[PDB]
Amino acid sequence: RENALLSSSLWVNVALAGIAILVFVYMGRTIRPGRPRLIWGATLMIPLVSISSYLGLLSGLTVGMIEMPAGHALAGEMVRSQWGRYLTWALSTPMILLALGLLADVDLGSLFTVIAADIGMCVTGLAAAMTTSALLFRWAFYAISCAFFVVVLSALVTDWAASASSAGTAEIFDTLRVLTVVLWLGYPIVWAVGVEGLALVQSVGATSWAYSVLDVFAKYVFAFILLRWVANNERTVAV
Amino acid sequence: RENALLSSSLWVNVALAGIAILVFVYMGRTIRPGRPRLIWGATLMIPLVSISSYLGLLSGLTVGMIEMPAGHALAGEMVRSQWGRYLTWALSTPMILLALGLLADVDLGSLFTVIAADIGMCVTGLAAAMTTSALLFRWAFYAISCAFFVVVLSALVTDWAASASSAGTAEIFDTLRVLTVVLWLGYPIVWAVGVEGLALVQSVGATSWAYSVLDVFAKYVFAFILLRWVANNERTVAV
Amino acid sequence: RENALLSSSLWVNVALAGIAILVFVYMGRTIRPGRPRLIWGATLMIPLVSISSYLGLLSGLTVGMIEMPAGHALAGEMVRSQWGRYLTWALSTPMILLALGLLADVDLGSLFTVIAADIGMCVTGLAAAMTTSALLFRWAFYAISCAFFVVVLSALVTDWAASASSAGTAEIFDTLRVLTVVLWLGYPIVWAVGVEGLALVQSVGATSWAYSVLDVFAKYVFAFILLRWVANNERTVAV
Ligand SMILES: *C/C=C(C)/C=C/C=C(C)/C=C/C1=C(C)CCCC1(C)C
Ligand SMILES: *C/C=C(C)/C=C/C=C(C)/C=C/C1=C(C)CCCC1(C)C
Ligand SMILES: *C/C=C(C)/C=C/C=C(C)/C=C/C1=C(C)CCCC1(C)C
Ligand SMILES: CCCCCCCCCCCCCCCC(=O)O
Ligand SMILES: CCCCCCCCCCCCCCCC(=O)O
Ligand SMILES: CCCCCCCCCCCCCCCC(=O)O
Ligand SMILES: [Cl-]
Ligand SMILES: [Cl-]
Ligand SMILES: [Cl-]
Ligand SMILES: [K+]
Ligand SMILES: [K+]
Ligand SMILES: [K+]
Repeated sequence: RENALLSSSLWVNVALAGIAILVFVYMGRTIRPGRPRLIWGATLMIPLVSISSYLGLLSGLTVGMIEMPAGHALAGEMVRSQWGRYLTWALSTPMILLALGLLADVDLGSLFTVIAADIGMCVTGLAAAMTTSALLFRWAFYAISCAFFVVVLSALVTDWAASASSAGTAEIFDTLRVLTVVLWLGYPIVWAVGVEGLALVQSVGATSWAYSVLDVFAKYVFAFILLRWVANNERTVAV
Repeated sequence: RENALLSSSLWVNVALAGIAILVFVYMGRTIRPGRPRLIWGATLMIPLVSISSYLGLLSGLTVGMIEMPAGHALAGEMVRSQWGRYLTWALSTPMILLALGLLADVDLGSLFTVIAADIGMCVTGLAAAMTTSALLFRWAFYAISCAFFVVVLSALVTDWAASASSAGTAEIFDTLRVLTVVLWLGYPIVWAVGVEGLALVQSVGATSWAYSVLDVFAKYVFAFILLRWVANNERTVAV
Repeated sequence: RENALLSSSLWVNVALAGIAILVFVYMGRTIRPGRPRLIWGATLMIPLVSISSYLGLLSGLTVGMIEMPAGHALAGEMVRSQWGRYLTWALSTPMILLALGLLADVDLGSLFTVIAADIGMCVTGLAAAMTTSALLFRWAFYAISCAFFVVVLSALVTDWAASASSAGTAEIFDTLRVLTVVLWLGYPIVWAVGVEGLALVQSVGATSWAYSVLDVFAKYVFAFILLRWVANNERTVAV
């Protein structure tokens, strides 16, 4: 029993994302034209994409019930699948990467390559959750998704940092890269521990809360820190 | 009664888009290599994406019947939903923005950010039309879509214009930006007045004609004006 | 009878793609930071996207049975449709184009325009295979797809080559462009000769083998040649 546990994890972020959007409009309204202003735009779009994700889940548009396959801890049982989360990450995670790439001033060759890997990660993660014929294919898609994640992590952890040191944004970039790497690693852990994976935690409402908490930090806190710094150091960024 | 009213609004643009494509091949065949030639390519792709959209609708591939929720003027009634229009805009509107960004010579940081917002606009607009559980979620998605539209409009209306003045294309860019802003504003008005929204107009054939007319100007006339100017001023653009 | 013929064409490439990935990690581990390293990343992602495609097909996630329309050689018969192939090309073909564009050092204006056309090609090809109301619309989508393909071919065949000569990569680019043009032309031929098109070949297992063979060369051999050359000429590429 937990329709309320599940629904509260969703409404709470519709409220938080909405508040973040207002706060960010306030914070960036006077930012100078150019690169600084572009990052402000990305910072606004991260919570807007997040609200779309939560509305898809609350409305029922992007949620369905799926039956787990033989071998799964819940084999032959119906599980609620919030596939709308996995689908929407294909738009919000590239926006986070866009914000970070604009900040580090990376060449779009690198930005395009990282967003491509990131989309591969999200598409294969969705496939992992939607696959029901055999347990093997669910984990095979999860593994491929991890492989795409490594490509993204390698870029944060290395190439992109090179670009930041040269744009005069190494310090803020180091803070945001570490926060991103740490929080992003939490999504596949939640997936593997919850109903979709090993089912060590069998509550979909609990797992939904785990993702909602990760979102608050990976998206809203992330974006506030980034936007506050850019507003306070706009000459460096336009430069 | 209006299978004919609806079907004619679709075939008419398959014919017009097809004619535009032939005219554009004729107009741009001799354009010099580089930036001018890239814009010619985008100008060809706008009507090609448009024809795909109309074929999805005419074939039935991207059309379904949906039932309106409690509170809607047509609550508990089946309505034809041309969701293929909303879906295909996710590919054609970025092409229009690409053509305008190549023209204004914007940095791809800005172009990527604007196309990202534009895709958010189109995806949330589709969600608005496909949502059926509650009337509230339909309008919530419509509002978020409007928010993404504002980000795109802000770019036309400001940042991009800066880039154009510096590329030597301010005049043609001012003409095309104004035409785009005006015509693009007509799509959410049609959506809100027609069956999907307030249903002040309850004919799906009429609303389909409203969109078809907007397409002729937003896509075909838009592209002809752009292509004619680039063919006539290719030195400025390659420069 | 041929569940085995069909399934072997899929498992064989899961194995080959997996081997390619290991070989490429080995080959590119020491490549210098920058452009060379980005191409290595794309070279890794081509086979990773390919494995996702084959897992979607083997699991049943991206396969369905469709009934052919009046006038088709198999009118009123159920045909297995591997639509997951067509869908996944929307991610793998842009990666191939990305690798080639990084190699030729093209401006992202051109790269974005070519990937846009390429996605149009893949989306309309999928529509061609998924359309079932009338035979006419299947071929109309196939023709539009061909039109988008011409835009991509024009870029390989011309604009991109200009960029390569200027990056010091003309020779390797000429080899890879020719291999790409030739192998890519084989996909629409297979589509038109097999069950989806004219049905001159009515075995879905045979047609699946035709695509699998094209994939080995268009993706794995392609990527090995590209990666071997970049590892051996990294100074030219970083330069
Ligand atoms: C705003 C949301 C964010 C930052 C979401 C990030 C999500 C991921 C990094 C998901 C990663 C996953 C894997 C690496 C394995 C497959 C399971 C996933 C999709 C949860
Ligand atoms: C070629 C077609 C074009 C130019 C289509 C443009 C469509 C829009 C600007 C749609 C905008 C909408 C909103 C801003 C609110 C939600 C309803 C939409 C999707 C119609
Ligand atoms: C890795 C896979 C590759 C390189 C796939 C390439 C696929 C194409 C070039 C498909 C082309 C097609 C057309 C041009 C007409 C419609 C049928 C298609 C989609 C097979
Ligand atoms: C920043 C550029 C990213 C480009 C990403 C291209 C693919 C986007 C796909 C997004 C699917 C999102 C659908 C969301 C539906 C919902 O949120 O309710
Ligand atoms: C210019 C680059 C844009 C990138 C856009 C990425 C997401 C494209 C999604 C397009 C969906 C279109 C499906 C069309 C089907 C039809 O037209 O019948
Ligand atoms: C290199 C950038 C490309 C951008 C492409 C944007 C649109 C990608 C859509 C990919 C759909 C792939 C779904 C795959 C599912 C599967 O493989 O099982
Ligand atoms: Cl999201
Ligand atoms: Cl369109
Ligand atoms: Cl693929
Ligand atoms: K649902
Ligand atoms: K339909
Ligand atoms: K299936």
